[PDB]
Amino acid sequence: MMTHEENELLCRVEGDAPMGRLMRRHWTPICLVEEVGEPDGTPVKARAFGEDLVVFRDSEGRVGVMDEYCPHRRASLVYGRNEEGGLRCLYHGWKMDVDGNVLEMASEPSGMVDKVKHTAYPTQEWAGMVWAYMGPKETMPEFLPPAWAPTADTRVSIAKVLLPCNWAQILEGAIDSAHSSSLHSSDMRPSTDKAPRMQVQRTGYGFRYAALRRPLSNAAENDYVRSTVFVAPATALIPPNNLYNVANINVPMDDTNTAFYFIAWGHPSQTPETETWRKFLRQTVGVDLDQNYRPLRNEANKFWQDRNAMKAGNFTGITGFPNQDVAMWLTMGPIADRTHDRLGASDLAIVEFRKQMLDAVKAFEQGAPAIGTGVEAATPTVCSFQAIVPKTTDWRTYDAHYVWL
Amino acid sequence: MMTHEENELLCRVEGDAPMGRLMRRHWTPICLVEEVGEPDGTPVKARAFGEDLVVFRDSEGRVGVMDEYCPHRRASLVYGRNEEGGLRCLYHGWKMDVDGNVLEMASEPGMVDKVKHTAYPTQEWAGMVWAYMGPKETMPEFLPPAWAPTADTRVSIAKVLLPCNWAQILEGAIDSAHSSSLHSSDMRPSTDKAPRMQVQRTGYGFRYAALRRPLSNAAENDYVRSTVFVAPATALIPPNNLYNVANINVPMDDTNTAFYFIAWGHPSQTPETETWRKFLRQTVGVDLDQNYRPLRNEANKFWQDRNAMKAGNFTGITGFPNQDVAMWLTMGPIADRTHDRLGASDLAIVEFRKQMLDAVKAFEQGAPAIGTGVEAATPTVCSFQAIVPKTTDWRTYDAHYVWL
Amino acid sequence: MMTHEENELLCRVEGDAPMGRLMRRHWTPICLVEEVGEPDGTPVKARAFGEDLVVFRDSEGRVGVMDEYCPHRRASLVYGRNEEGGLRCLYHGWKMDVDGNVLEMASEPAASGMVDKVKHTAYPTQEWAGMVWAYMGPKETMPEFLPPAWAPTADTRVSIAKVLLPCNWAQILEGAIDSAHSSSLHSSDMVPARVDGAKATDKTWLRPSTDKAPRMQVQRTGYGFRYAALRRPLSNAAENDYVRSTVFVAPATALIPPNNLYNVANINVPMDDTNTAFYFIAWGHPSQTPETETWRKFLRQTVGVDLDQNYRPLRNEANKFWQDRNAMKAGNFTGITGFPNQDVAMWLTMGPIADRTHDRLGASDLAIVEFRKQMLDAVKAFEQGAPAIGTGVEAATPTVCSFQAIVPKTTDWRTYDAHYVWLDG
Amino acid sequence: MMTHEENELLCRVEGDAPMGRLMRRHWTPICLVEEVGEPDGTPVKARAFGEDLVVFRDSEGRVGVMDEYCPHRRASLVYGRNEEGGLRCLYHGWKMDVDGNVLEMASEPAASGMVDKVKHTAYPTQEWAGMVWAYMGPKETMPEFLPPAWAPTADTRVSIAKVLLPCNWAQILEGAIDSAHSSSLHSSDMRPSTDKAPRMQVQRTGYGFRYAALRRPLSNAAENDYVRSTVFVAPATALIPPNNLYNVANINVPMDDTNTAFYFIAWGHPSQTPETETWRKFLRQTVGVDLDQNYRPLRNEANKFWQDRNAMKAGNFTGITGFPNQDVAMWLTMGPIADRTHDRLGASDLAIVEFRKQMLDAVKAFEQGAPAIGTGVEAATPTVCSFQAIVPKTTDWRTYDAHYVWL
Ligand SMILES: O=C(O)c1ccc(C(=O)O)cc1
Ligand code: FES
Ligand code: FES
Ligand code: FES
Ligand code: FES
Ligand SMILES: [Fe+2]
Ligand SMILES: [Fe+2]
Ligand SMILES: [Fe+2]
Ligand SMILES: [Fe+2]
Repeated sequence: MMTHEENELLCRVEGDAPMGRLMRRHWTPICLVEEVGEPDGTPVKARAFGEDLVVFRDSEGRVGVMDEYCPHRRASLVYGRNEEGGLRCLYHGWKMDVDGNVLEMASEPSGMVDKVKHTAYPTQEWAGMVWAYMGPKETMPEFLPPAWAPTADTRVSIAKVLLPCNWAQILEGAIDSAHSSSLHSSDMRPSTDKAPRMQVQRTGYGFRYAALRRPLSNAAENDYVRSTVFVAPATALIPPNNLYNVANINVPMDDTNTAFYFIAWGHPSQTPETETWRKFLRQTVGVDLDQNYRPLRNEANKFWQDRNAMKAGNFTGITGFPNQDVAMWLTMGPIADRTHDRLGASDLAIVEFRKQMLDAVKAFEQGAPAIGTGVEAATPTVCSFQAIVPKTTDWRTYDAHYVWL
Repeated sequence: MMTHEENELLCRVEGDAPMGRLMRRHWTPICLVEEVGEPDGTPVKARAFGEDLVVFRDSEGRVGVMDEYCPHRRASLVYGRNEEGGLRCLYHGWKMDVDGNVLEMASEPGMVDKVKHTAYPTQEWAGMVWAYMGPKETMPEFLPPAWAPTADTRVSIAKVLLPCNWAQILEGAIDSAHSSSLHSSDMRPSTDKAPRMQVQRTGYGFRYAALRRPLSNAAENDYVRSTVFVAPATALIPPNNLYNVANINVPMDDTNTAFYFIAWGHPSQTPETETWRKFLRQTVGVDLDQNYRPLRNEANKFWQDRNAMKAGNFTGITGFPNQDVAMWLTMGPIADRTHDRLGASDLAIVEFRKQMLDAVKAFEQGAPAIGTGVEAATPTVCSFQAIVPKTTDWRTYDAHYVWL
Repeated sequence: MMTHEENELLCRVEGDAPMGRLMRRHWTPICLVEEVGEPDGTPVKARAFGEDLVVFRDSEGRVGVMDEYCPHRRASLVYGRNEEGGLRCLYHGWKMDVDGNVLEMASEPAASGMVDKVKHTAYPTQEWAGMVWAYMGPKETMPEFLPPAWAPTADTRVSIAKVLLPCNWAQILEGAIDSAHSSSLHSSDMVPARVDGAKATDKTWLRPSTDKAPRMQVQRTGYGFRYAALRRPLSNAAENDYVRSTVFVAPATALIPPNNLYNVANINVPMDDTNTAFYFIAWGHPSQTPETETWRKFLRQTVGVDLDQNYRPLRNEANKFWQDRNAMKAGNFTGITGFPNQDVAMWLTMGPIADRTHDRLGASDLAIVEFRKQMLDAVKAFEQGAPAIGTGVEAATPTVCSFQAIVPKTTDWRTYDAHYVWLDG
Repeated sequence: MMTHEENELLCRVEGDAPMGRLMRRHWTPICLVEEVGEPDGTPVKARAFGEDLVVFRDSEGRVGVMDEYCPHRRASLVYGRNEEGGLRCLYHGWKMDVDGNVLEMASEPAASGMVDKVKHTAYPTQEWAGMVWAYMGPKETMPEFLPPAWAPTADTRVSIAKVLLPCNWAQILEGAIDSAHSSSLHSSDMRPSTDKAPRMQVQRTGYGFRYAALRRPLSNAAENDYVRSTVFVAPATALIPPNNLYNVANINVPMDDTNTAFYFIAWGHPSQTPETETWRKFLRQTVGVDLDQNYRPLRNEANKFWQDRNAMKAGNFTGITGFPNQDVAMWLTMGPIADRTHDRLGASDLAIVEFRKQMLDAVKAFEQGAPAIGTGVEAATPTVCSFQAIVPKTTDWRTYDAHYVWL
């Protein structure tokens, strides 16, 4: 059981909310590189921890991420002119650089120019995404390759969808092996075991766990191990396939919205391209998603669930495996009332995720280094994996690296 | 630097909100005359200071302005039948006249005489239906507004129902700095984009100048553009060589506003309604919907053309008012002035800020609300623009409104 | 100078039109292998040479291509039930197989020989290079299915963009044998640089020249012709020529100059006199060639954004192919997006069948004039017993191929010994 | 086998076509009563045999049917003012009455004798079982209007579904007189049998032909057959084997060479026969869901008649909903005039062959001065009906004494 209290604590990220402050202790993806386009390109809107952000790429190709509302009278910078090494607001011609310095003010003589600085965040570009450090400046750590993007020879293919529900349930969905055998029946293996035994192993960055199913052959002394990795506060590394690995990173746009990024990543000639990935997942922009990466599926059209399809044997009658997830997640409401839950042994990873985060948030709201920073970070040596193993090797012992070649 | 409380005091108008009661002391435009139509024409729904209203023209051709909801069981009168000197509710057949007197009650037999429905005194003028919405015994006699001398003048109005609070919209009216950037590609013999700002308080608001350096002779000359603020939310805008310009805003509620943009002057030099609308791109059925709501909106980024912008045009948006609309709206439903960062160009905005708070505070504690009485403006108050010698004061400049 | 006759002859394929009969001597791409889907999958409608076709994959996973209309009372088969080794009509239960045998008639007392006497027009089908092919010539004129010049064998990635263009085939192909246009029409797409090839990243194809007026040369051959466009390069055009060799494989295949990583082809299949299946292909090594979806997004021939369910283009004359007039003021040359979409806007506005009578060609057009002579010759010879052009021992194969290079002026482009871009080659 | 010539003759009805002249000898449904509305009600466009038509009910409530273009300068009368006992053209105010008399010309000093001088093409009309009928053949060949075989008298409920179909009339009737199809196409809708292969018989009459479909009954198959009897009343009526509670009827009127108005009727005792709206919902031929304002269907070739491919994989045979639409799909996809020349028929089409032969003869006969099939002494009467029962093979089905389902 959790309390309406702890639900609030684990879930809210807007404003003062602890989990928010804690989260901003990490680098965050603000948006996709493909959105910001060429030098001097169209400014893009984005949103993290309930703060509206412009992202533009100035003429020097530097990417800037700032408070959307211009420092003068609070008009939007998204309508601005990106040229000549700066974003210039439409109303009264103030022009900020990616750093947030105001280079000019077409309407003003004195020296207000030097002495006004606009909320701008240090940015970093990696693995097809635009990252920003959204917590206190002199706490920003240097940028390390995240677990699912070792270095820049790796192919990283991103699906992005802006989902209208709180982040926590979207992740709870990722560390739940039981469900692929149920939701993803008709989509997703050497085993037909529907009830996996679950084992956890706490770590410095989050945790590891295993789904132990009875394999199709020699269920006698063999186990089929599928092992997911939760990297706090909002990453999951999903059990890989024959050829590439799969990761989920979720960025809370606010209390009830979350940017959801589902990644394929491996050796470039074993890994799908971006546009292939999305077609598979049915998150293709303009067929599946609007121009903002908002799903055309929703409660109204019952996520295009096809009832005939279902009677024909197709399990969910919803096409694209994440869309199937979406259907479930979003019907749990804005913020899922964990208060009303009725968990079983299958939700072991889930109960770890709540315990761990509730832990690392109160701790943090009290002066502990926030879970997963400093000496402790996960790196590209931690990774999910799936194999068949003897019942007599520990799965934690298994010496797996991320799939490649 | 303003407090949150002041912004709330300056800005709110629904219910008892002081700025509300203050405004209701002036005559207020409720809607356009075009909307009301012929005698016995279709009822119009309109909204002022967070109160819903019917407007209908009866058989005699009297226009009324009443509470939208029937005095029986609060059904919408907008659905009623406007005929034979009354508006009759569909439901039970009660029939009010423009004055709010209940003439009949189809479904009942001395009640018909002793029930009044809220109606306000009304006046047509300059193509608008005006009402008085303050206490009945405070109603002035209707004087011409400073932008409609008498109705041999041509008054061509664009209306747009903007979904944001009233004040930020006027704030944009009194801001001569903005057109030097925003209306970069629409707007004058100068390119001084940073003009010295001068102000002069009055009994009815303020006059103010914007002192640009002219294309030639900015040794002993200033190009001066002067703008007049009539409280509570009216602004006389520097005219051009042919006709003058005015903006009056009526708060619909705390987060919405009727925005009337007016060209005015002599009928042979002032453009016609539809020409105006087409110019400012505020045409019903292309730029706006049947209720004068803009089809442009944040969802569609006001139809900004990003290529147009790479091709020289500053804003990418078409129709100088919509480029205004973009800014006003993006600041949010009520602009949080708390978080502002004003400069020398915003001197005019500050004056309004400061004057109106004085006025509302003064009024709240029982002063006559600013603009009433002896203190009124009338047609001789006006904006102007000319090249003025540096050795003359502009407050001195003796200018009347463009005509012939 | 061409004549109303010669045009009609060159262009029409419906009916007993010879250019039709000639064409049917080749294997024809009927539709995309992706359209037919799974065994017992929904049946696809298609159209070649003025004939309606059902294509389906049976329960054994065989692909049949047949006449669309049911042998019985001519109802559409595309509505029928594909199951248990056949396609069955909804009306009277007749069930054909991939071959054209009516294996059942549910209405008809099977106590008579009605079922074995009825044969329904089908064609021998083949699957290859991501496409379903059929032989729509006379039955025992059918050659063993040879690897096409742009799909060597099956270790090769082949990414296809399909677009059903609503004009005649011949203008579309004329488009592919025309190096001059790319320097005018595809100004803002094939942007000149200090390179040697034309990489991209959905960035741009490059090209080491800015010469818009290339010297043209031709070489007739058994299967059609090759030609070269000779551009002065940016650097040392003294004794160097940037060669770009396009190959025409008759009747309607264009081998287009490769870039750095992969090769480019075009194959057009006339649906009828005034419409044309246009397939535009990237092909080469699996790890250097774009995946299907990636290709389409670059070309803006994505189904459900650029094209509709049936691979028909959403851009048309009405919407002026989405011509962004602003973009044109701001620099982008055509103001239309996805470079084959630029081609289309032209080909289309020349009308259902270009009236080649009123043309006014230059030395830019030398390659097109070459296609016009050849095809009119080969069709005339064919109408008089001559083995249809590019069949038998005379066919192209995977050793014919386009190429680009800077070559010294004192080598003959015909002499250059090139192979299709692979990984090293 | 049939010939391009004959097909033409069977099918075309516009202009001078012989099948046109023959058809114009019978009373014709022009459109539903439900359309012409109250007196002074909005004028209705309609189209029979390639002639455009205005229908309107005047102040007295008489229903006129006229040529659509105003007699003056040929503007549409469908835009006209229907009041004060006349339809008045909007242009120059010429006003006609149902009978095609011009009562005034609002811009002419009509005080003399070129206001009566002008009649306007207008046909005699009758209201009956939900339908405005007109006789559009030559004046003096009009037979006094006898009750058709599916509406015995106006104490019957007659529930109609109308559908404007974009193909020639003939393939739409062929569809009605073809029992072979109900046990294949309508397999998941449509009986004490599972037999799909039934021995047909045909008997010609003066009005058309009767025939019997014979299925072996699910039980006692040795000396009993389940008889389904359909009656073709020419030119394009079909009486279709009834059910337990009501009878069925198809009449098709050619709008022209490549379109038909398809009227499909439920009829019987008022308390055993569906209401209009029920029928339409059952057949999915409801105006405003399935059909547009003009009874034109929203399912078409472009949207594959809403064929649900999954539903089919699920085992519902056609994956099209409402059994008439299963039919439409087939008929249309054959194309505007089925080229009967590429037909390859079998035993199951025995009836359709009868239809072909009869009509081809009856029109060559008509063209050479014989009476038009099933007119005068020859006509069908409400004594003619479709029937189905289980009968011994030792009664002649032709002889069976069945009457129309009622109670
Ligand atoms: O038909 C086409 O789309 C096409 C033809 C030629 C070339 C070229 O030679 O670069 C490119 C594209
Ligand atoms: S508000 Fe952005 S410059 Fe004035
Ligand atoms: S509420 Fe309007 S009369 Fe009853
Ligand atoms: S037409 Fe296909 S079986 Fe009757
Ligand atoms: S055409 Fe009808 S009256 Fe002139
Ligand atoms: Fe999932
Ligand atoms: Fe403005
Ligand atoms: Fe091209
Ligand atoms: Fe049927």
